[PDB]
Parts: sequence; structure tokens; C-alpha cells
Amino acid sequence: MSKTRVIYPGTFDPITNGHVDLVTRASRMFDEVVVAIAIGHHKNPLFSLEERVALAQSSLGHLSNVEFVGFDGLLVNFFKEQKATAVLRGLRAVSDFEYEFQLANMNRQLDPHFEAVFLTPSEQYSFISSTLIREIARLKGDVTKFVPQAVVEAFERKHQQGW
Ligand SMILES: O=C1O[C@H]([C@@H](O)CO)C(O)=C1O
Ligand SMILES: O=C1O[C@H]([C@@H](O)CO)C(O)=C1O
Repeated sequence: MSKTRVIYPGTFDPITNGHVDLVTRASRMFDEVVVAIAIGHHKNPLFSLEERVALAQSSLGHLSNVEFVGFDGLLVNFFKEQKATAVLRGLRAVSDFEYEFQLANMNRQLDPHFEAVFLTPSEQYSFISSTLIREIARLKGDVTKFVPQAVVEAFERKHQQGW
């Protein structure tokens, strides 16, 4: 009867209906969920940390047991700092599965308390990824069906400006 705390790390660049499904599913099984948004210094997220957090808070803030935090560094250092029970990840495809298996084993070797649990997407989100959504929006496609409305607007406002 100890409290459970799971971290869902990601770039969330941007958040999609698939991530929303995962976090909702997880919020029913664990006491606390942390949506952990990897800053990506030596990477190049299209959306800033502030935009990514706001887009996440706008789709998931209605769930009382969900928190939103930016992080960088080693996922296992964040894991220790957060006092987490586990990391959560979604597995969409075979390449996801192989990479995630390797990472779980590497993290367990860096921290023996480390744990990773996985969810499988509902089939209505199995074909949605952040990368593909970026590609369609860039080419002026409609992403309304795959992402929350606030993300649709954020793509319009990214066009409107230039950064
Ligand atoms: O959170 C993430 O979003 C995508 C993927 O989860 C979407 O399928 C990605 O590269 C992450 O780290
Ligand atoms: O925040 C929102 O949730 C749905 C979206 O998840 C379905 O694409 C929608 O359109 C919003 O206004």
C-alpha cells in the first residue's frame, strides 16, 4: 500500500491523440503520472518546451493525478530524483519494441531499482506518430483527426510566424 508514481517521457513534439490515450489509460492504473518532456538541447524540437508543456496541459490537465515537467540529462537520474515506481512507454511497432527492450536492460544496469512497463495503442491511434504529424502539417495537410484542437491551432500559429 505504497503510492505509485510513473513517468511517461517523450519529446511530445507535438502531443497527439495517441499520447492522450496512453496517459489516460495510465492515470487509471497508477496513483501519479508525470508527463516528462525531454527538452532536447542537442536535438531540434519544432515546438519549444513551453509550447509542448502548454499543449500537453491543455489536453490532459483535466486529469487530477497528472503532472507536467521538462527534463534533460540521463532518464535514470530523473527516475531517481522523481522517486518513480516505473517508466511507461507505448509500443507502436517492432522497431519500438527492439529499441525499448535494449533501453530497459541498459537502464536496469545503471540503476537496479529501474523499471519499464509498456502499453500497446488502440488501433485507432496505432498509425499516429509526432514525426508524421509534423510532416503532414508542414505540407499544409489537415491533422485535426490525429491531434487535439489546441495542436491544430499551434500549427496555424507556427505557420503565421516563423519560429
Ligand atoms: O514522445 C514521443 O513522441 C514520439 C513518439 O512517442 C510518437 O510516436 C517520440 O519521438 C517521442 O519521444
Ligand atoms: O482537445 C481536443 O480533443 C479532441 C481531439 O483529441 C480529437 O482530434 C479535440 O478535437 C479537441 O478539441
